[PDB]
Amino acid sequence: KDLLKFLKAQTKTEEFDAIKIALASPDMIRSWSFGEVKKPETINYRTFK
Amino acid sequence: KSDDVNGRTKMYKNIVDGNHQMEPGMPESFNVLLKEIRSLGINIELED
Amino acid sequence: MKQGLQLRLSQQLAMTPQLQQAIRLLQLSTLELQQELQQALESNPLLELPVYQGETTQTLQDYLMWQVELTPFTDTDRAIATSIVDAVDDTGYLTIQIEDIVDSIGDDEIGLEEVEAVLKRIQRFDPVGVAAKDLRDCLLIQLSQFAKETPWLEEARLIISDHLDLLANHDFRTLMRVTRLKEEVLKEAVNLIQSLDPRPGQSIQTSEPEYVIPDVLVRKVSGRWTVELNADSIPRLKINQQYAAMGNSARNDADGQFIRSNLQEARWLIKSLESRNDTLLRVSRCIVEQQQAFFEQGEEYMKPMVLADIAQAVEMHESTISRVTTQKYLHSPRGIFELKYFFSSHVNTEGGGEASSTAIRALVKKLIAAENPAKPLSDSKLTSMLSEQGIMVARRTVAKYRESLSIPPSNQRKQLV
DNA sequence: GGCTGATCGTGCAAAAGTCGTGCCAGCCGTCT
DNA sequence: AGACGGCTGGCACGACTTTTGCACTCGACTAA
Repeated sequence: KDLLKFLKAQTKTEEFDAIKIALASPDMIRSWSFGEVKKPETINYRTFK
Repeated sequence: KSDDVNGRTKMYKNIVDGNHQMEPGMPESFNVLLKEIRSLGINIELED
Repeated sequence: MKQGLQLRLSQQLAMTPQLQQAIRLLQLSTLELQQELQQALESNPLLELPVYQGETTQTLQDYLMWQVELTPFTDTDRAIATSIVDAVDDTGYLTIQIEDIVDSIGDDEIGLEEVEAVLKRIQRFDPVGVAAKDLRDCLLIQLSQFAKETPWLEEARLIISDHLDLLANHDFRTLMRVTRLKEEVLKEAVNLIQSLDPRPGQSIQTSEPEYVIPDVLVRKVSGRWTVELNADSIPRLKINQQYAAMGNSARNDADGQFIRSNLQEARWLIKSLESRNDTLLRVSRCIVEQQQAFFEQGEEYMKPMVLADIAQAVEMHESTISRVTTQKYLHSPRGIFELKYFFSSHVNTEGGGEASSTAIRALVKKLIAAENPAKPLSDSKLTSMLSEQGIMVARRTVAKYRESLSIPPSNQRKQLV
């Protein structure tokens, strides 16, 4: 990383034209996600992390 | 004058420099909407 | 029979061992206990908006970023400025070194001259001395910000240059000998240097409340002190009535056995939890009985307390008392303090008094606070104050308490009046 | 055999730690 | 300008605290 275009790459966009929508697939959903939640816990008040 | 975070500072700097050029970006509210749709079992994406 | 103290006979074993469930109950885990209970309830199946904050405070990181955007700089210069902004402490100092910054740049074209120029530009910012990482550097920048018309400016600059050590030790005589400055005229310059706003970046930090949830609440309104635990914080488990009403009706031996085992485990856990709650309430009542004397006597005259003394006030073993005292907090009108904070060592005093270490430290701190700034109280001089108190104490060991209160050395605490 | 199942079960103790208080070695501020 | 003086500060031995690592054999039989 040379860090000059690294910041520049943050500000980028596509044409975004002709958006569609259809049904979903579970494997696609896993692709969208990066991890799975497994506890109902949200936040700790002991350390606020 | 909207949620485009990258556009607000750009426009402010342009006005300070007297550029008067408008850079669109793409509103973050649309991103929120897209994430909400994806939160459902719904496939949606933006093509080219 | 008869009354006697013969020492040879038969006996039995001590208290029966392997009470792991009771051992866990004796220790207080607070929310961790709640998490363990949640895990067990997951294991045991027979147990049971439009308004948003919407705040985008800059925190001076966004302010610094806006200043960088609003300032004219090259792409390499802008990247260097952003990297510098990344390594900024909350107090307003640079966390990383200049050589560290250059290494993080990882550019052969990047040079120390460019880093110095950026730092000068970084110094050229509001507030002055941004990410200086050096008190003298930040102080020098702040002094350079002001005009030269003010008196004692060059002398203050000279002192900030290389005379910081004498001020650190408050070595006024040594500083006068070295710098050859005007006597007692340097006091005004010292005061002005004290009026330099150290850590100017501290204003960026915004206060955030510390959510402290007490366990026991005490009112003592019009006397009649009554210890009450936080009912909201009190855990409560429910038995699955629908599951309860399906055990006998089951025609499967395996299902019935599983239901019976789950019910027995849930009953044992509920009994353990109730026993722990009752023991905690009893311990709190006993402590409040002891603390009532302490509360009336006040923090300065707090009485010494022993773990065995409290264990006597209860019927359980002192091990249970120690386990319960762990992770124990309570709320009182005076304030909220840990249960273990009540206990303190007993210092032999004149007339045979036993003096609480914490109370002795508090009284010593109060006395030291009421001391002449020109002449700080000496540790040997503290023996005179202790004698005036009418209670014997350990002045030699009193330095340990003084350091515990983070009290600076009396010689180091000496300053011009 | 092979543990095998089970009333009923509110410390304890023992090595470990930790502090209380004093006790000696150095050090600078100083004035002879 | 070298020595008293109180500080400072760690090191030591007693003196209070403390945590964890600990479940027999039942009363069912169990018979080869």
